[PDB]
Amino acid sequence: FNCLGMSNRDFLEGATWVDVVLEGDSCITIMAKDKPTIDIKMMETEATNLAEVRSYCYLATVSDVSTVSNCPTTGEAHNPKRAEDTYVCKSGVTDRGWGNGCGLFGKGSIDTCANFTCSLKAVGRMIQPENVKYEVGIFIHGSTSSDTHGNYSSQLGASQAGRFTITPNSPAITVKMGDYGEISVECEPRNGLNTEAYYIMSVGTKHFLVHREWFNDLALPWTSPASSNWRNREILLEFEEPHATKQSVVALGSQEGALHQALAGAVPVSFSSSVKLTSGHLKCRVKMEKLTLKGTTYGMCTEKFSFAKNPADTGHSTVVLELQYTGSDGPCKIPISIVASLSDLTPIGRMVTANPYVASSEANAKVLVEMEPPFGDSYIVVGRGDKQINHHWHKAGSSIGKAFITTIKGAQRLAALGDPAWDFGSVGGIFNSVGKAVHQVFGGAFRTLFGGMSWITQGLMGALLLWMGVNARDRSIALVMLATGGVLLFLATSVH
Amino acid sequence: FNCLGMSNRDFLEATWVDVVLEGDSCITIMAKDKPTIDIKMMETEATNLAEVRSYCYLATVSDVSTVSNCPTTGEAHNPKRAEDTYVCKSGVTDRGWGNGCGLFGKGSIDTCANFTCSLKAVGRMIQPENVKYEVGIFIHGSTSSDTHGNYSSQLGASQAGRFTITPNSPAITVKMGDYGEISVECEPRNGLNTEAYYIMSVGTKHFLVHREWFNDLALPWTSPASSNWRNREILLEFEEPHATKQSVVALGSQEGALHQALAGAVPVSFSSSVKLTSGHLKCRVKMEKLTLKGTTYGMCTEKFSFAKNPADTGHSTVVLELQYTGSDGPCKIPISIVASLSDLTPIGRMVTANPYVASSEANAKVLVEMEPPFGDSYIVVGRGDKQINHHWHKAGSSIGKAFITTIKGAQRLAALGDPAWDFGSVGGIFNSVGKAVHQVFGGAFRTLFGGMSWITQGLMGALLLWMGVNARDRSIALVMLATGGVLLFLATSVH
Amino acid sequence: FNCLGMSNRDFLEATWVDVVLEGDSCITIMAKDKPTIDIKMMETEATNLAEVRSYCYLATVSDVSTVSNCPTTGEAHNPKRAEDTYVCKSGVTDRGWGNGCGLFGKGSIDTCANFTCSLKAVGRMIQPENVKYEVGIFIHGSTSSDTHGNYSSQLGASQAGRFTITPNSPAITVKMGDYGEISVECEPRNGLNTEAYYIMSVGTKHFLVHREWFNDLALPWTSPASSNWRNREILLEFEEPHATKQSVVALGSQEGALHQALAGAVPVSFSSSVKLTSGHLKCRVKMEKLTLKGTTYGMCTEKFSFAKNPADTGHSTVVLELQYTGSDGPCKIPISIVASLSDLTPIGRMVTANPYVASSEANAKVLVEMEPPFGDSYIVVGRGDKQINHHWHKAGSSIGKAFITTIKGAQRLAALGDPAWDFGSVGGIFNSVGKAVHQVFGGAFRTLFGGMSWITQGLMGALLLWMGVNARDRSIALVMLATGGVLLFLATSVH
Amino acid sequence: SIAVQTHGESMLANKKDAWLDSTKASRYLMKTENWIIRNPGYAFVAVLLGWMLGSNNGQRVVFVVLLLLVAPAYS
Amino acid sequence: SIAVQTHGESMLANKKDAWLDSTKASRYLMKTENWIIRNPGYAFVAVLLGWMLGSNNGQRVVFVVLLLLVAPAYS
Amino acid sequence: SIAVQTHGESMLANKKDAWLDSTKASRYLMKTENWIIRNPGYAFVAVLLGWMLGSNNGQRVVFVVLLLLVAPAYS
Ligand SMILES: CCCCCCCCCCCCCCCCCC(=O)O[C@@H](COC(=O)CCCCCCCCCCCCCCC)COP(=O)(O)OCC[N+](C)(C)C
Ligand SMILES: CCCCCCCCCCCCCCCCCC(=O)O[C@@H](COC(=O)CCCCCCCCCCCCCCC)COP(=O)(O)OCC[N+](C)(C)C
Ligand SMILES: CCCCCCCCCCCCCCCCCC(=O)O[C@@H](COC(=O)CCCCCCCCCCCCCCC)COP(=O)(O)OCC[N+](C)(C)C
Ligand SMILES: CCCCCCCCCCCCCCCCCC(=O)N[C@@H](COP(=O)(O)OCC[N+](C)(C)C)[C@H](C)O
Ligand SMILES: CCCCCCCCCCCCCCCCCC(=O)N[C@@H](COP(=O)(O)OCC[N+](C)(C)C)[C@H](C)O
Ligand SMILES: CCCCCCCCCCCCCCCCCC(=O)N[C@@H](COP(=O)(O)OCC[N+](C)(C)C)[C@H](C)O
Ligand SMILES: *[C@@H]1O[C@H](CO)[C@@H](O)[C@H](O)[C@H]1NC(C)=O
Ligand SMILES: *[C@@H]1O[C@H](CO)[C@@H](O)[C@H](O)[C@H]1NC(C)=O
Ligand SMILES: *[C@@H]1O[C@H](CO)[C@@H](O)[C@H](O)[C@H]1NC(C)=O
Ligand SMILES: *[C@@H]1O[C@H](CO)[C@@H](O)[C@H](O)[C@H]1NC(C)=O
Ligand SMILES: *[C@@H]1O[C@H](CO)[C@@H](O)[C@H](O)[C@H]1NC(C)=O
Repeated sequence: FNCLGMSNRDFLEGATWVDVVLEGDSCITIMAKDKPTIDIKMMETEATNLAEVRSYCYLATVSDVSTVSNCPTTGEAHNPKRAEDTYVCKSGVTDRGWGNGCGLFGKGSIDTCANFTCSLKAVGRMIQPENVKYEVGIFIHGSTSSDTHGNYSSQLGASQAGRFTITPNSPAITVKMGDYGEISVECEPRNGLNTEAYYIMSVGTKHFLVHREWFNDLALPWTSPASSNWRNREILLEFEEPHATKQSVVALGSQEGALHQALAGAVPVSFSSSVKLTSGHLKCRVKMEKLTLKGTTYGMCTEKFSFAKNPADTGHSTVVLELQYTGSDGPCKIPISIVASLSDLTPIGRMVTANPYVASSEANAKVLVEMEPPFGDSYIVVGRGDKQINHHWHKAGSSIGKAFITTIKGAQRLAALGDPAWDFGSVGGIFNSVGKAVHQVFGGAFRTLFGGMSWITQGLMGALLLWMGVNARDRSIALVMLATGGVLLFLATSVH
Repeated sequence: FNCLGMSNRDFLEATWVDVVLEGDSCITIMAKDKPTIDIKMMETEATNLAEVRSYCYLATVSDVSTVSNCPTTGEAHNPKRAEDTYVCKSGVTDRGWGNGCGLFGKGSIDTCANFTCSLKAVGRMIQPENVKYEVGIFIHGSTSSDTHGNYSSQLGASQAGRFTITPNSPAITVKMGDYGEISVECEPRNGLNTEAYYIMSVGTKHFLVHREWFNDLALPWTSPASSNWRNREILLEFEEPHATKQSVVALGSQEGALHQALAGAVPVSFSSSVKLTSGHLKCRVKMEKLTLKGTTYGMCTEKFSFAKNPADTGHSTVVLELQYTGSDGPCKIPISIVASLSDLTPIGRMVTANPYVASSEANAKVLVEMEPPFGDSYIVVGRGDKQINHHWHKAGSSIGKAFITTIKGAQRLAALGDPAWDFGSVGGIFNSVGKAVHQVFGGAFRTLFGGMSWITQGLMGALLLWMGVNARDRSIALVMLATGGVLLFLATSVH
Repeated sequence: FNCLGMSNRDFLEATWVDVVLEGDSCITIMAKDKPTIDIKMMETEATNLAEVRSYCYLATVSDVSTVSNCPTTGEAHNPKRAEDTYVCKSGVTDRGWGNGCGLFGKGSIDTCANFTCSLKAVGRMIQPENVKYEVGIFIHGSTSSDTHGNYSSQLGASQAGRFTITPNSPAITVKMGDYGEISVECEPRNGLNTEAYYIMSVGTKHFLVHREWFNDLALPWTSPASSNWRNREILLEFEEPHATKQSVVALGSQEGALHQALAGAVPVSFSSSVKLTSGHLKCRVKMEKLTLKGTTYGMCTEKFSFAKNPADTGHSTVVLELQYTGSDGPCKIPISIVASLSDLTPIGRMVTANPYVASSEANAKVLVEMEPPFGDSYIVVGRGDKQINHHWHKAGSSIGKAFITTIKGAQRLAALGDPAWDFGSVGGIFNSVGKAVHQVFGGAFRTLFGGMSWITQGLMGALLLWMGVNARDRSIALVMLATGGVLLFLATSVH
Repeated sequence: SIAVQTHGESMLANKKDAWLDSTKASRYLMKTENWIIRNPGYAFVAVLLGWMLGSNNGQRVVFVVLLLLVAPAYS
Repeated sequence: SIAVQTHGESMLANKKDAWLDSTKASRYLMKTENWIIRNPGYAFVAVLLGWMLGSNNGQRVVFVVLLLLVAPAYS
Repeated sequence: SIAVQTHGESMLANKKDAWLDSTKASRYLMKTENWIIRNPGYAFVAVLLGWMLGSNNGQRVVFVVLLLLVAPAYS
């Protein structure tokens, strides 16, 4: 629900609503002017009523083996066990003569049948769209300590957080956040997990989210959901060198390890009577027109503060600290700011804790304050006069470097989500409305031509496209190949 | 020891002959004035096998532990890292004020899990001096059809010999009664390339695998009687660092994957000694002390009857089993193949050198094999009014015979390599220059196209034909066409 | 805390001034209507150190075992290779019937020796929030000679302040009695780049060392509190094998070689916390609340004498000590520097601004120090019969002094880099844009020649000068000449 | 992965069938043709590309086949 | 077999690691590098065949690379 | 640690002498001494190759110094 000690979160400036794409294990903080800063995150997604679509055998067993033999030129041997369904049969041919049995020399046909039993099977199930169940957490910053910022048994008890379920039946929900008002969100669970290009494959106790084509293409003996007879059983059987009267059959060993190797790249889920996975995305739209500030008329705290917990970098060019307040007065605003220097005390930074305050009247209160300073040397100032306490902070980056980082984050977000990435922080407008519509056609033209391809193959194909485009003429086909080769290399390096 | 009823049978024609006993093949030798010979390698046995390496294809994880660390301490160290049977990995998780750290970022974790191996695939190696070949030798004397394959009786007739060829006994001469002596000298060391093979055991299945393939195999492995495994993380998955406890899961049994990797290996038996019915063995067969009987019994005069009617053997030879009714001692059998019942001159070749009733008992059965010519002939048994005439048609022609023997020669060159020039060889100069050229060409060919499977051989050969046709130098074109033809032959021949 | 007798002193000149408090230097501020200010960084400290890595430089080998395998019977696997405190190596040795083997060739051996670290060098990291700079500030009031340097008197006179500057308290104001308030506001994060250093404790010696050099050391090492060493085979030597027992010897103490590798590392003191005396600190000092002393007393009436003759501080300032015979309470001293005794116009600016006698007791010694102009001058105390004079010659010239100032500024620019532009800075557009253009070409040059040494720098500077003076293009022949000049400057800087 | 690395044709002379000879033709081609059937667009783009960087009909088909074989391998 | 027909990267938008992400770089190239290392002679013939097919240097090196790639994969 | 891994000049603003600053001149050039002294013939041959690898008279000096510095550093 809350994203402070989380590696990857995005920041979104505000005007009455904004649509976001809650990703797997990331979070979003939405800063707006004259609004409480709020964080929203998709904690997990779930399936509940899964129906079997297939089974695959990976440990088969041969029970009894028979060989019907015919003399040379007598025709083809026919084992009567070909009329029974649980028997796998194959026709071979063995040398026959006077020493073997028969009155003619040459290649006599034999028919060998072995009883097929399946010991262990991998079960592939599917998800109906009306059963996906997203868990979503929303939290208002408010006035928290460090031992309650992520508890949610205190955030819920202070009307500052909520976990709620998004279902295709009920794509929208409102949360009462106390004096902050109401926060609403309507999502797109149907446009969430594709749920029509995936199966849930269970191998023993390991459950995976596999593609439908891949699951359909396994070279293993398979069967219908309720059925018992198998097809393509000969994959797990070996008929050795033929013998006139007794040719043996061996079942191959368990393919569970080979299946696990094949599952490389699948997404492990945790099927415990209900599929639970913490990946994918969910596109939502949050309304905060009913979200208001709390305690607009507290006033400033008078007595001195302290750094109860030193300022710490959070990794997103943001700082967090915790102030202990000696004042025994009631709720009051915290006089805290980021300045370029302790002379010329004007604020230069923006604070994401949204007008902090000391929510209690009991003394020795502890308040977590979390703010984003600018690049270079800054001072965190709280208090005034003799009570003013200060802290020197330094931010290492630069604006152009941050622009490059944001550019590559956006490029790989387009890679991750494709078209829904154009709905990340959008406020409408023709620019996004046409960017989505052109990314759709370009993605189709790119996916019919380079889908189902690994990073090495696409990297080499892109390198060849660069070579060709440099040697290309007419300057019109050149740039197309340059763009495609750039994209293929970006994709090939985006995962290493 | 004799080959009647084998689909792989060869025929050979100053006093010794160089043969290559193959795995399931047989050799028939018909000399100028000698009895017909059947020689065959039957079984190869290796007796003392030394373990080299054991691969684990099934592992289990017992006890998983994790130690977390803050970004202010560096990497973590799990105490169980100092225990032999534990596999440990260093992962990285997210840390902040919520977990209990002082700073935000990435903290280090170290996770150790127990590693017990359940099933190991043992590999063993062959010592050349422990290699035994089993060789069967037989002389076409006087046998019935059921006796023709019985060693307990051919030994009593002094018409057969089963002997073991080893490096310490490379040459054996076997008594053959009234036919004389037949000898062989063989080089077992050149037979089975023990320096390039292993005996992998996967449960109750044993194979003969290349050493280079066995060594490169990617599984946890241990030395003989060591019980300390290496590269165990191949059968392990460390997943989803959790900053409290990370789950580690062993992968499934690799036995099915192992059998899929073994696709191409030669299965063998293993009952404290590896048995093998493939491979070859070069021998030199000495007939100088071998001869025909030297006396003739005199024609059998009673009536003959076919106990088993003439049957084709599939090798352009016709076999039948006569039954002699009379009991007038050993006697010579009147039997021949003629062009017509007017000119009774024999025309074919007699595989049974001089058929005769060995015993002096009524209803004695005798198996006779002939080599009739292509076309129409007659099997004539007896003379006068006891004569039996059996019309026999041998389909085919000598041109087709030559073509099929050329194909067999090419296949022997492919499967046997250089010893193919030692087959039916009598030390000719042509064989020596051909063999010497074959080493220098099949070294260069093999060092380049040695690891190629049939499909890539076919593609490479087709490309070479194309390039040689488009080649202009007229000498790079010749050699490129030659190599491309070899590649197409090796690709198509095994299908 | 005090600045006289320093040999590294700087002089500066509308309400604040930006200074860099170099570790072994001092700054004297001489404003218009303000007392003279002595500001210096005395020592940097670090209290909480966390280990990151321990390098072994003295190991011990105790129990050596060698197992051997025949030339083609597998690879030897020592049982103790299961144990973790053992370093194991596999070698090859000559083997034959002379040796226990049955085959002649290269047999295999596995040797394992127990490893034990005796002495380790521990690397700790400094958290930036535990860094504190100790800063001394001093007002040039009335001091004697024995007191000008005694802190327990200047504090007793409300005349000096010695304070701690941390990231949690980057600014502070010092009470200075009748002089008002001096305030300072610093940047305790840019001073010591704790992100690029480690404290290595080898023996009882402690060093401030670079991170990359520490991480490139070739020695056995552990993570903190781990004792699971790695690269243990650096400290061990395996002699020639013997197939039954091999010798393993630990190389001697690497303490000496470690000291040699530390050439250039900065020695520190780490008894219970790290105390550095080098470094730099960037502070703005503001004087708006600093007032000239409110004085109600007049000139001294009795005689003065040189209690200590004028002396030359190495920075073109004189210092002397006067003796007051009178006992008329506090009184201001009529001391001046003039060009000639017939015209007593004061011309040398005073550094001990408004000198005076403090106590009412006679025989008071008063230290007065001054900045006379170049050439000849006279120090005059009193008037008439009570007048005392002292001739003083200041050798040098302003035109020459500009050269020394420029070279000292260049040395500061080399030593400080970018913060050198904040030295003596008061706002400014040229100064800020110079700092900005020094950001670029400061790291642009660094990424090309940061890791070089002085001799490498000099050879590169000479080669760039050669190519530039030959270069046809005037655009490229100026940048290359500039790099050649700066590289030779940085080479000669160490001398 | 062990199953991917396969013991090929044994150098031992053998007038019989090896361990898995029923799959000798399939095992080297099944995944390639399967991937092609799932990715027709790559087949078309590879055919188009082999014409670009060739120099005659002889060596354009070679490029086309080389691309059509190199992509199903290495996925 | 089924190990060669690997699943590949998941279309799902993920930021954890997939099932066997520790082999995302290895498994594709392990067989090829082993085959090249253990058949070093084929490198020469591929080099010469590419240098003879290619009209120009770039075409030559492209031929060589695809030749060095398609042989260890189908063998 | 291996003494060729020399810490070198520190980037810290310092005014004392660092560890073993009496040897700054020696430790970076002492090894080239006691090697040129023991191998004058190499100096002769290096001058000879410098005079023949340099088209320009201003290239010969650079080559000669480069050789006379690079050989002793790697023994
Ligand atoms: C004289 C005028 C010249 C005008 C030149 C204009 C050139 C502009 C071309 C810019 C194109 C850059 C687009 C790059 C975006 C890459 C996004 C990405 O990550 O890749 C996408 C797809 O990327 C694309 O296909 C982007 C479009 C292709 C490039 C378009 C080139 C158009 C060239 C126009 C030339 C005009 C010339 C006019 C001359 C007069 C991934 O696939 P998704 O569909 O998102 O699905 C995600 C799932 N999976 C990871 C499994 C793939
Ligand atoms: C007259 C005009 C002048 C021009 C004359 C040109 C002469 C050209 C002659 C070319 C001869 C090429 C010979 C190639 C021999 C390759 C043999 C080889 O690869 O050996 C294989 C066996 O391969 C063969 O049997 C291939 C035989 C190919 C023979 C090709 C002969 C081509 C003759 C060309 C005639 C030139 C006509 C001249 C007129 C213009 C055995 O391998 P081993 O390593 O010993 O054992 C392992 C066995 N195995 C690989 C099968 C797993
Ligand atoms: C024609 C138009 C007019 C152009 C006017 C150009 C004026 C440029 C004047 C540049 C003077 C630079 C003097 C630098 C003195 C500083 C001391 C020094 O040389 O040492 C520097 C040398 O390093 C530098 O190169 C940075 C100094 C600034 C260099 C700025 C050069 C600008 C040249 C501009 C060229 C003008 C082109 C005009 C085109 C028409 C060390 O600094 P760092 O690298 O930060 O320290 C770390 C290294 N160490 C541990 C050893 C201390
Ligand atoms: C006659 C003259 C003709 C002129 C022709 C003009 C042609 C111009 C073509 C330029 C195309 C460039 C496209 C790529 C730009 C970088 C975008 C990026 O990847 N960066 C995005 C990522 O943002 P997010 O990931 O936060 O949100 C995601 C939502 N979003 C993607 C909608 C913003 C932004 C800047 O940070
Ligand atoms: C104007 C220019 C004129 C140009 C003239 C052109 C002439 C071309 C003639 C080429 C004929 C080559 C035929 C070679 C076939 C080889 C296959 C083979 O080995 N077969 C052998 C018999 O096979 P074996 O089973 O006994 O094997 C063992 C035989 N060995 C020991 C001899 C190897 C014979 C040759 O078929
Ligand atoms: C045909 C027309 C031809 C005309 C061409 C004329 C060209 C002559 C111009 C020469 C100007 C050179 C001045 C710059 C070099 C000296 C740099 C230096 O380091 N020196 C500084 C001493 O500063 P500090 O370190 O004391 O204080 C700190 C102050 N700081 C951080 C700003 C340096 C000053 C400037 O000297
Ligand atoms: C054959 O297998 C079936 C299950 O597949 C089993 O029920 C039956 O008992 C088996 N029959 C024999 C003869 O083993
Ligand atoms: C939250 O705080 C309550 C006390 O109000 C405590 O009982 C609970 O364990 C805390 N939960 C977490 C996750 O810290
Ligand atoms: C071989 O002949 C013996 C002796 O007559 C007979 O007892 C036995 O049954 C035969 N054995 C075989 C192999 O058929
Ligand atoms: C081996 O060394 C370890 C420490 O590394 C020590 O504790 C142990 O006593 C030694 N083993 C022997 C020789 O018993
Ligand atoms: C400083 O002066 C005090 C007077 O209280 C004296 O006792 C002490 O000896 C002096 N200290 C030093 C360091 O000289």
